[PDB]
Amino acid sequence: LEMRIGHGFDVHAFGGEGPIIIGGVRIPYEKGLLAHSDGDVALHALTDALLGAAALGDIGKLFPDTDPAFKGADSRELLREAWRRIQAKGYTLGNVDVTIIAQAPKMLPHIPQMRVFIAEDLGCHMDDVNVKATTTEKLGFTGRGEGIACEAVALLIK
Amino acid sequence: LEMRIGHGFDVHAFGGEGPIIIGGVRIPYEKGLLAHSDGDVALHALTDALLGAAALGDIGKLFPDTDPAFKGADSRELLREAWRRIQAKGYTLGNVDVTIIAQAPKMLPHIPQMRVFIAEDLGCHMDDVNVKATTTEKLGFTGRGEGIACEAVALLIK
Amino acid sequence: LEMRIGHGFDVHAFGGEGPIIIGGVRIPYEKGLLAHSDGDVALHALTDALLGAAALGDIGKLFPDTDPAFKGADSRELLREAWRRIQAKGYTLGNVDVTIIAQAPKMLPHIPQMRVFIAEDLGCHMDDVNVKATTTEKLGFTGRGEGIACEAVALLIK
Ligand SMILES: Nc1ccn([C@H]2O[C@@H](CO)[C@@H](OP(=O)(O)O)[C@H]2O)c(=O)n1
Ligand SMILES: Nc1ccn([C@H]2O[C@@H](CO)[C@@H](OP(=O)(O)O)[C@H]2O)c(=O)n1
Ligand SMILES: Nc1ccn([C@H]2O[C@@H](CO)[C@@H](OP(=O)(O)O)[C@H]2O)c(=O)n1
Ligand SMILES: CC(C)=CCC/C(C)=C/COP(=O)(O)OP(=O)(O)O
Ligand SMILES: [Zn+2]
Ligand SMILES: [Zn+2]
Ligand SMILES: [Zn+2]
Repeated sequence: LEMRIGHGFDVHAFGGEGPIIIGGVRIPYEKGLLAHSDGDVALHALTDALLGAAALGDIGKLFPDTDPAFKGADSRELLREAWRRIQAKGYTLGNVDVTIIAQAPKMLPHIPQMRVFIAEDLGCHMDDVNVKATTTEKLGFTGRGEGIACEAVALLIK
Repeated sequence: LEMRIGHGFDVHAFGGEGPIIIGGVRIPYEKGLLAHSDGDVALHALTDALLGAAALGDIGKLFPDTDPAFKGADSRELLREAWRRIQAKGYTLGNVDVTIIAQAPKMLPHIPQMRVFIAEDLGCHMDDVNVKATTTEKLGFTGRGEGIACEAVALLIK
Repeated sequence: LEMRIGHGFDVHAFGGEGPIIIGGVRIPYEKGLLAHSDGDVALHALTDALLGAAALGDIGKLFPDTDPAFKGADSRELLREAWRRIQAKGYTLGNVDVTIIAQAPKMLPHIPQMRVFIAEDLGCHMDDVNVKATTTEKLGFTGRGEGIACEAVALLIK
């Protein structure tokens, strides 16, 4: 039983009309998120943590914004595809932990649904998916309501 | 032997008269920390990493600022209580690592005491508790002396 | 088989003439990095994650900027020395994951070389070293091109 750790981080700036997509869930908000994809900060960061633990780089090394086969995809498709490739290397899920960093909107009413999505997408028990949120007390780009950041850690078994 | 990873993050803005409480230790400083609790950034982040690894959410899902049974509590009481509940689910401590991010005050004279507190609170060997500090070279809200951030990772055994 | 987790974080401000050193690799850029050492943000953060997992503190607790035996050293020497001391306590490498946070320069052409360096320095398979990069979408000190941050997680075996 060999175990492997992975870390992920992601940021998107606010812009345009709401809602926003975080952890798969459509959340109502005054602004939306500027992004090439659906801008799901929490799922990008989670994917990068998963891929990192499998030493497969990051999303931008598997699915280039520029090209070729994976354009106009929502972050759940990318998560599920990354997870196929991680399973292809003979890994199974240990567990994942996600930390959303945003002044607003309010995340925790939506966390149960984020966990349902992630557990479906990775085909695991909800009990192995943890998601949490925090503000930076009106400090920083995130606290000035300029954008949202997220951190993810993942553990994989072989 | 199943192992589980957890991550935590926390920020508090400076305000009011010093001292500040970081990792349990009262540290002298020109300003204090604005917070509902004692504002112990390092212990919040550690608790969230612990709870996250046990898939129990975060502090704000166990001990709502709003309510009900756990108001006006210092961060060590919250840490110790979270640790009871994590033990209640049959987990024991692997180890924890804490990273304080602050331009000032100077953290490392206080780290040995922070480790004594944390090891007591979690009833473990000092050898499983690591705490470190870093500045952001006068960059960012943290570098402009606006506040303090902290990151924690935790590993739990079952 | 006991396993241990570690986290690291590091920031350096831009200044002076390029190039910059990130993960051992000399990368061309309009500015350089202000630092006492070579300013290799990615290797500092990795070292701190490694040392943290071994409960040995951080670089600034093993190799004080002030003093005594380890001045004017490039970050690879420090990484290799920290790794001797971690091996001295009977640890072997699980794996490491690195996340560079910079608006520019562009990191991923250089990641393969960063992995060659790190794998050499820790005497491990490339397959246990993962490095990735992300921007913060022009947000924050990092997005305003003021500096570069990095995050590292490490896992150690005993
Ligand atoms: N300094 C930097 C900053 C970011 N990047 C990124 O290039 C992108 C790949 O198209 C990005 O992937 P990402 O969109 O964050 O999934 C990261 O690899 C990079 O390569 N160098
Ligand atoms: N966008 C956000 C940002 C922060 N939060 C927080 O609500 C708080 C619960 O009272 C907070 O918990 P915390 O005070 O960080 O322990 C986190 O869950 C949240 O729910 N949504
Ligand atoms: N509030 C803070 C912020 C940073 N520090 C740092 O002191 C330095 C040791 O010379 C630093 O180590 P570093 O240069 O980040 O490897 C960290 O321990 C500290 O001790 N207290
Ligand atoms: C790992 C960390 C620190 C996560 C939190 C992200 C955050 C709030 C950064 C602060 O923004 P900034 O310092 O990059 O920009 P500014 O100087 O405008 O506050
Ligand atoms: Zn993204
Ligand atoms: Zn707090
Ligand atoms: Zn440094």
